[PDB]
Amino acid sequence: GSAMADIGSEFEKTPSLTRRIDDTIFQNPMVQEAIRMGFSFKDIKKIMEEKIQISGSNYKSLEVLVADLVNAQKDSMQDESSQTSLQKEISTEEQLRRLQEEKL
Repeated sequence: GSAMADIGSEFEKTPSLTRRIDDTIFQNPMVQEAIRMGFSFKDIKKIMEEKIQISGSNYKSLEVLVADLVNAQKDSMQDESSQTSLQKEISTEEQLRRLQEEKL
């Protein structure tokens, strides 16, 4: 029995962060309504891709979606040891170095 909320106090940092969006955001408009209530984009794409992968299809209604969201972020477990840190996007942020005249 704990006395203080050690499982989540600020929730500022995340278990993953990637520069690519998910194609499930565009195909299923219930996603944008979930973020509009105050949820994170990463959480909605994650619960969608996992639900479709395991069950075979998207959520029925926002009622089921938001219930499973609060449940998953409160109390869930996952295993992501062997992750592929790879992408097809260009590093256009590196190209700004051509403008910076002040460099060693």
